[PDB]
Amino acid sequence: MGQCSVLLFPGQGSQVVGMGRGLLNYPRVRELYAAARRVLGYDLLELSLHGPQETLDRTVHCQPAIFVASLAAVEKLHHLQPSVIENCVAAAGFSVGEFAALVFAGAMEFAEGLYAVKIRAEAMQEASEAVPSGMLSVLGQPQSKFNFACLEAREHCKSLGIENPVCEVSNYLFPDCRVISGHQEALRFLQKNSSKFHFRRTRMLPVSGAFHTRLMEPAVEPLTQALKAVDIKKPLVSVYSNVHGHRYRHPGHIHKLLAQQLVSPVKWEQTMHAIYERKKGRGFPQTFEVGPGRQLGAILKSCNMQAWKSYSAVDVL
Repeated sequence: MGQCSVLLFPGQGSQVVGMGRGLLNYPRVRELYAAARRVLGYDLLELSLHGPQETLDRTVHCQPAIFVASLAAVEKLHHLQPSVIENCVAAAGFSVGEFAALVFAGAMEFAEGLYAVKIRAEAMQEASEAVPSGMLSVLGQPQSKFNFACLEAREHCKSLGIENPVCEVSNYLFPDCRVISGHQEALRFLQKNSSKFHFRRTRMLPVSGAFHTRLMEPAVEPLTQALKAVDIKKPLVSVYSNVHGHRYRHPGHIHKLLAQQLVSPVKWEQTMHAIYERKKGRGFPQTFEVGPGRQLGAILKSCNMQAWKSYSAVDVL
């Protein structure tokens, strides 16, 4: 009998050349990609299916590519397991994934959401060009001194002549695992001094800029203006925001939260903690990752092994 479901929507990082191929045969998918091509001015499907790889990975292209593939993945799931969509009690999206989750939930229309994503993506790209910045994934432990580490890294950057250096947590992924983002020199400093701050392991991410930090401030006004053209409605299923790991409430607040999301850390670990709380004696929901990759499943496993037992991904390849 019916189990409640949670849908998780991936973000930048999850795209891959070939994404979409395993969706095209499902009703309504080709129509989504046609509608995307209208909003975007270029053939998103073609870039998704065939590349070039480095082009698809550019923040300007991977953000809409992932948005459309995720919503297409919803169509596939609805076709194959309609009860999963009917029984959805919560949705959450990682960074750009928030837009697909809000569209899924009926808060925005597809073309509205896609326009906002296009502007978000263009603006983040332009912001990334202003100064060399990046994102470093860090595995720590209870004793990791994340804040002391960021402060030392900013202090280091000042010694190098960088004004108001940025080095701050930009994503909370899972216990003791964070992405730290900011000026490129701060991140280099962190990699070199990793064991000083009791970091277990670090990896530079293949992205153009320090997303989810104040270095994205130039993108806020363009995104804000884009969202002004959108009529955001109350989500019809609970949608948990990256900004605080709580559910969106008054829809009149959503546009402000999406603009704040751009420059604020992605509270994903917090969101996994919130979503997977169950009432007394109640069951575990089934989780579906609706979009490219299984990266959100890997993170879920690190946050909540028991919830992960009922995780599946919709294959987009």
